[PDB]
Amino acid sequence: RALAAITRFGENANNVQNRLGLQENALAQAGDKMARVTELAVQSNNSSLSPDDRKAIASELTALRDSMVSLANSTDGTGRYLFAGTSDGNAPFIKSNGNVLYNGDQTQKQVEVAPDTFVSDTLPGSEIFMRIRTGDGSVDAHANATNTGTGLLLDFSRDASSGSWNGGSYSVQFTAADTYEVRDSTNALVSTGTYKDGEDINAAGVRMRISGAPAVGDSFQIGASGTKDVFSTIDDMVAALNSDTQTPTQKAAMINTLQSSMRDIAQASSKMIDARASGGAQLSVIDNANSLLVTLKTTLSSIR
Repeated sequence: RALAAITRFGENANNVQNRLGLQENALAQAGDKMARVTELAVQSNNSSLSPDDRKAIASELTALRDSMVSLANSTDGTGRYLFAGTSDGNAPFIKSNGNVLYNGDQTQKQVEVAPDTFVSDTLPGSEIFMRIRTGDGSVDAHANATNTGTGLLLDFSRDASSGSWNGGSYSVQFTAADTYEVRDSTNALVSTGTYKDGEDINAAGVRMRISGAPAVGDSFQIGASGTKDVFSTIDDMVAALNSDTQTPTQKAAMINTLQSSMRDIAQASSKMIDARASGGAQLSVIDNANSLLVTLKTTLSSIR
């Protein structure tokens, strides 16, 4: 009846080991797909491309989003889902009204591979594909959707220039061609200043940089980064590339949208890379287990 326990520990160890190896490969391939998304997006800014060419790129991006879903729905060949957390009974990523939703859970199983010896199972898919910070990872900013001018959001960050950031959201709004106001989340007046094309705008511990010609009333929001799933980000690029771009206004809006999506993809690339690297020591410990060494624990290590 000790055979029963050894078998159970053995099978547990083999299962987690297989899953962890499949996770590592899946994160590598997600890396590659993200790198391909990044290249397609850079190319889509190219001013020589036609609307039709932009559409073909959008079509490739759609295919990449679809293959990222299949990857997110990888199985471990006992037929259990890799990225569902502990609810590894049904497909964790589902298409629903154009969004990809996560049906798995938030728990990374602690697999007991020997008495009081635990190995961390695969990450919940929420931690890989869904909970990806936006912007630069702590602040996010966008050109407002209703903007009528040609103001391009070039970059942004926390910045010690204007002092210290309180985590709050702000709005940079043009009141003349060469004048703007910054307002806080209650619409109170924080600062005003003179607009210079490509010069930093510093208020309340954050900075953004704008080029082109914002129209009167055009605004730019900035605030703490939230999270956005990888599928939505690819999706937004696809919808941006399908946009009409006949006027300077429409071109700026698409560029602003592409460029924001690209910042988010960079965050998505980093997550995959950072996630993969966070798992390597657990795989190395298992692989090198014999090099690193009579109880249940030692009898198990002597077989594997």
